[PDB]
Amino acid sequence: NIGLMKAVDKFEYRRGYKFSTYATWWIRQAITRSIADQARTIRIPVHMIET
DNA sequence: CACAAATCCATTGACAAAAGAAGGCTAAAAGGGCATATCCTCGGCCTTTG
Repeated sequence: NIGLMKAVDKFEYRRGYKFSTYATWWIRQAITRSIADQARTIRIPVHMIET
């Protein structure tokens, strides 16, 4: 929901794409950073988790 | 009980090192942007089909 608020703040309909097609990016990024930041007890940085 | 050598005491100079104290440099950690739209089961639910 936080990520979706962020995407809603950035949506421009001048292009004509669906809102889903844009906001899905910010939503999935928000959720992924959330899991990578606050899911392990010992916090691994995000790039190391990608590795 | 009187005079000179022997030896604990304290500074000087020079200085090697230990301790920081910064400045610089990476790599590491954080942050940001992204523009087609949208699996399997089960079961209701309704179209079509007879």
